[PDB]
Amino acid sequence: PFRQDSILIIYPRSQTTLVQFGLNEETFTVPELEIPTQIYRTTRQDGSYTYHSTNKDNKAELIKPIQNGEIIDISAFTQFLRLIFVSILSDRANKNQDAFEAELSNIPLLLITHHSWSQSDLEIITQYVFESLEINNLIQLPASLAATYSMISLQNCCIIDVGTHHTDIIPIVDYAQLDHLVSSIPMGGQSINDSLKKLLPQWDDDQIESLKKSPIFEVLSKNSDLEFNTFWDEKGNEIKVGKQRFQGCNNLIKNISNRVGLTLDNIDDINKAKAVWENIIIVGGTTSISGFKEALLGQLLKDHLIIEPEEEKSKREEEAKSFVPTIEYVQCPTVIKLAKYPDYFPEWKKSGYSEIIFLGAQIVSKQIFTHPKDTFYITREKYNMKGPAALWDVQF
Amino acid sequence: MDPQTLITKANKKESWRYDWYQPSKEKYPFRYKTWLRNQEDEEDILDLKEFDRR
Amino acid sequence: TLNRKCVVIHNGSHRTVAGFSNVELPQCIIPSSYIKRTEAEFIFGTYNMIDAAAEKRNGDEVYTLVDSQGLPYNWDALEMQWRYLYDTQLKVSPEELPLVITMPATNGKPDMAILERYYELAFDKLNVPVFQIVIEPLAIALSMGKSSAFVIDIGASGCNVTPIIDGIVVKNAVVRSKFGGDFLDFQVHERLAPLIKEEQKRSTDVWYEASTWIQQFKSTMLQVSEKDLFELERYYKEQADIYAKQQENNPLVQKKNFLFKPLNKTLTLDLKECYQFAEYLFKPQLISDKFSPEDGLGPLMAKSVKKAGASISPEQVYSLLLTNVIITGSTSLIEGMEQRIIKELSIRFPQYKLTTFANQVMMDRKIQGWLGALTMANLPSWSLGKWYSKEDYETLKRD
Amino acid sequence: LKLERKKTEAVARLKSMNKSAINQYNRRQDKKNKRLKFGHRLIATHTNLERDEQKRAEKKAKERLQALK
Repeated sequence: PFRQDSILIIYPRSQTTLVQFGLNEETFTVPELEIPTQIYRTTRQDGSYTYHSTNKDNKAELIKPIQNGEIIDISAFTQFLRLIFVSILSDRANKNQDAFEAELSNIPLLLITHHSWSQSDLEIITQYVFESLEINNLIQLPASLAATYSMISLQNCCIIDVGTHHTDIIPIVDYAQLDHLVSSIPMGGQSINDSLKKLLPQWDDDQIESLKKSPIFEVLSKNSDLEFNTFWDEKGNEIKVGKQRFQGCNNLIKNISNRVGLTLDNIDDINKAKAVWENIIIVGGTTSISGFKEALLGQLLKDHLIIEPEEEKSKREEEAKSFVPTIEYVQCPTVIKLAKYPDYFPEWKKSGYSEIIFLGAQIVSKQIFTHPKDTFYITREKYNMKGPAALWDVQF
Repeated sequence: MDPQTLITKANKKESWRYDWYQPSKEKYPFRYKTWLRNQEDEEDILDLKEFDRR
Repeated sequence: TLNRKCVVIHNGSHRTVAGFSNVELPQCIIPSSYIKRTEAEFIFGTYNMIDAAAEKRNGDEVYTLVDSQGLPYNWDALEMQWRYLYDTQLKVSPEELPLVITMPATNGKPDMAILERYYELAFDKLNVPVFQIVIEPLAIALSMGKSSAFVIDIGASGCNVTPIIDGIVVKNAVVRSKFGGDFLDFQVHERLAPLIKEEQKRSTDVWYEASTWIQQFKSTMLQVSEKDLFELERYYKEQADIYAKQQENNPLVQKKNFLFKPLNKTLTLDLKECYQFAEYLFKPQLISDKFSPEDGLGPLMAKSVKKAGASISPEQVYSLLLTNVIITGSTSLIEGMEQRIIKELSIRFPQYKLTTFANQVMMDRKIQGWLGALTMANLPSWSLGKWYSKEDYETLKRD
Repeated sequence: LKLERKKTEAVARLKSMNKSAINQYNRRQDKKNKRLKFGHRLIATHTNLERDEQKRAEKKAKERLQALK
């Protein structure tokens, strides 16, 4: 144990699910498999359910198991995992045919979880992985920790994970996710869309979405020099736009910031707190919008930095006209910083770090699965003894 | 091949249920759900490549 | 160990802590209060309330769940809170798992009436399978490897002093001070009032301020002086005169700076004014002429030990208690507090050697009550605690 | 008799609770340590990944800068 060919990482999210089977060994590659997170559920007279990849003869209903990051249908969710897992087996079993003795003989699974999943959901998933998929080794890695492990392993930090309809804020102290501080706001990328609809009434949804995803949309805090600029439709249609391309991100940025502030203010050990504020981690699709992260930082500074009020400072400098020492405050944060990205994953640098949580998982899985110690995953041994409850003896 | 048999041929053994349990000292008056071990007696495929990015 | 997983709930008078027995920290710490927003409607949770509070909307009002006894007094609201916890935080039917909850040490009287209201809530309403009630000072002490201890809990409602001898709680020596965290909030506010402009029904703003800047101020400005402050002052003065006179630095003149956010304004206190707030906990005769020095924490601790010596030698109980002093509670984390509680105890009992114990980890004392209940829930035998079942209720219901 | 019983019973209740409490506390500390230890190792793993990349990139640039195309 274990073959690197064999490591399987799954990262399921509301819209899609990133998947990878086998680690490259030279450098880590950005996940190439992206499967939409949904399954079809046919209902068979007599009550029971059947699950397929396609609307079978238009008889099945379309189930989207994960919504706003939460599992809303645990049965369709487990069926969706099986569907992924089986597909991978078939694919490899064709290509190579001796696969069941090699690449498919011992498949350890790392499943990236979301803060919102029940213990009940996590146990059921564990049961499913050991009983239905007949897999033997499982790590359930929280998304937040994947984040901090990718980010050159930070003991103290805050994860701001911007989704489409919600943003999660998750403080990490001493490599532990602080559950009672964790929260999400019902606000994300779509907010930008919505802000823009108000500013550009005569546009439609696809036009607005296209602007957001275009080279000329940025958050300010040379394109910025031009009054108007140009970009091209999804359907090739050229669209011109004024100052609106520097708008629409503000309401979201303010909401996130207000939340970050209330959160970090409830970290009880001020020495931990100082560290967290100095390692803000921002992740998610939205964050790839040029200027966004820096704009968000800018706002956290504007709202939360402990520093002398400018008027007060200006008086003191007039007074000294007749050198001014710095006023020291008892509060934190006096320093706010974004955590430093690792620049030595070439493939990741190339594609941006909106999905860096996955790199977290590539690193953890290699660590854990290419070393003897079985301290951080459930094994068959353990499953046989405690069952799904085995899960809680290997939490991080 | 049959998905179920693919699952069966890879990765090579108990089963648990989540059910009512009534502890004893004989038996306490109360119940509670837990993961109990069971006694002796107790669809499709998708094509990657569509989902591969290109 | 046992094949079970419990829900552990602690309803303090200020904070409520909830989570499962299988992990080291609680899933949630939320306020033991709620907003009633008006068709009525009930808001629970730290961010939900702070958001709603900042909205500053009429008709919004904050109400509490736990009286100053540390006991629930609004049981319709308590159910809504429990529902909220089980639905949105633990996310599990209350019917599945055993429940472990806390009560504060009492003199014994309110006990039966409470137990009944809990039956009604746990059974009639929620359908909980079975529950245990642990006594907070007792569990905290056990969680700390101690069977006998003098447990000094400084929370929001005041100080709660509880001698515990060989696993048993001495009820007649149970003592609850009236001055603690919430009191400190009032004083910080009244004193800073003129620098921040400011100088029930207006509960919403009182609450929001207590939960925001006032909380930060307490954690960063206040300190407890090691020795009676009036004496410290006379001394520091008497010394300062000599340094001055001698040639031809008084520590109380150090300044401390707090950025007050709502007005982007610096508030500066000298160290004396920082020491002053907690002095009230020790010498409450310094606010009103209506408080005797005996309502102060020092006399109170002493009173409770002496009432322990009356069991049912004294200079033995005295010796037991004083070699197992436990200092606990959110407010006990204010810098200088342990040392003053110790100095205050040591001088009322000079013949004896005091040894005190305290969780030094910031988080863990704030929730040490919940931590205590947690370590009860992980006890290896069902026989270690009284576990009330639906039965017990049935049988009490008879005549 | 019914006393010698009750007493030893009581003494053992306390003795065993104290035991569980001490064991639980040591388990906290252990989990906390194994956690901090895993974190602090990944930092080292990162450092090695970084050194390896640097060597790789350096060998690449070195050939690139002294050869066409």
